[PDB]
Amino acid sequence: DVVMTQSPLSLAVTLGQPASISCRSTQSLVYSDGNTYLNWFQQRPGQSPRRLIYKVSNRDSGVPDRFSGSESGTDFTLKISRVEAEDVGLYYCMQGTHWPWTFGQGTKVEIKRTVAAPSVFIFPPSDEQLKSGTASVVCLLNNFYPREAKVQWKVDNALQSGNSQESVTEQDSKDSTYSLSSTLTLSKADYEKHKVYACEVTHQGLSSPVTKSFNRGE
Amino acid sequence: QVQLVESGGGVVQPGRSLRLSCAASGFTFSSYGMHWVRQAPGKGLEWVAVIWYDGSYKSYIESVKGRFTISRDNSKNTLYLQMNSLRVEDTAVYYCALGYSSGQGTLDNWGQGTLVTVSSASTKGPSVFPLAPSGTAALGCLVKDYFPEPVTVSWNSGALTSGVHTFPAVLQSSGLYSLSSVVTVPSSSLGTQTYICNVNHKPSNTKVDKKVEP
Amino acid sequence: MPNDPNRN
Repeated sequence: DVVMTQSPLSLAVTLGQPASISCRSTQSLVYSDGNTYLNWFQQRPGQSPRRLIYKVSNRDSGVPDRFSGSESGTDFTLKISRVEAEDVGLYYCMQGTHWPWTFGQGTKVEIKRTVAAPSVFIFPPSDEQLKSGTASVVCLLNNFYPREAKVQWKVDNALQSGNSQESVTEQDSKDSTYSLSSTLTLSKADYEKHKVYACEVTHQGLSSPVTKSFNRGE
Repeated sequence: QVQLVESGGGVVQPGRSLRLSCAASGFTFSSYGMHWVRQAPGKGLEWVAVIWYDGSYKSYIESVKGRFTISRDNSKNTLYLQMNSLRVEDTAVYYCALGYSSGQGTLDNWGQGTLVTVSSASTKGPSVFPLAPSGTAALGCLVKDYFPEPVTVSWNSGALTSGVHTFPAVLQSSGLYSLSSVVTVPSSSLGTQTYICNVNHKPSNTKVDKKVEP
Repeated sequence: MPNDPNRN
């Protein structure tokens, strides 16, 4: 099979800056008709792929002109001249010269924006959930940049270990921020034996850690 | 327009079979070759198979040869992928795809995909619990303990979209997924305004509406 | 096998 190798696998670039993705081929993609059948696809989260370039450098109709494609023999290159916020997503190359047709591994494009501190909210378990014996406590970090963030849980001021889980949205395609949820999981019996539940958030946008907390029973 | 709609994906035990179909319309379907491309969750696109416009020539990836058969019925405008001896590595979203303006060495039209989960686990619907709020407030719903993906979550029957984050599902140590959906709103609305999240887990035919109150 | 599965 023809092996398409892409680089970089992940690419972070600040708005307005250029960006380029390269693809290399273990075999020539020149077909007997003299064309090179190298394609570039964009794919946004939860969306079918959308072709940007075919035959190395032809831009698809309705694809903006900041996208271009070229070949250096050494490799094939997708270029975005001025990176815009809506360009988050994955990008794949595809050769259709040899069967089986093959893609590269893909390249993820993150926007580098200015630092944005998160807004932080805490949510106690619901009385409905508590009736089946397990408690979920939720801490929300809203609209922050960059993605790196530390979320620590404290119960009656005792630091928790191993009983929380994190999820992070895809980079918003408009303001280029992230959001994050941290879920602390307890038994009802352990929940009811303590009063203060706190999530402590440190982030590059915050000059001191932010603690949001509630008292069980208020 | 050109429209492809895949169906047939679901939970299937390893070693069992599954027939995927893709329904085509809007174009002369019997003049175009048809392709299957899959994407494991969070992994990359992978071309799988092609069938000629008349069904003569077919071609497969080696990893599926002997197990998968591509076929089509031109009289029904329908593409098929027959999958036998399914492995866990076959878990993916399967797209059907074609090259319309030109089919030579390219693809330019895709379906929305159907998810095939190769797992011995049981389908289980979620439990929905409110995230009750304390300038801007936040509230949400916790969608917990379901299998397989996916769930959708809208707010107020889709009338509320600004400010909504639905987090990617996380797989817990139990083998069940859990996610939260949140929205940010003005604090002054919390005693004026109703907030209902609408959870749908089609694999278990679960529909749940939870009111989130302060 | 050519790399166009369409009708000519």
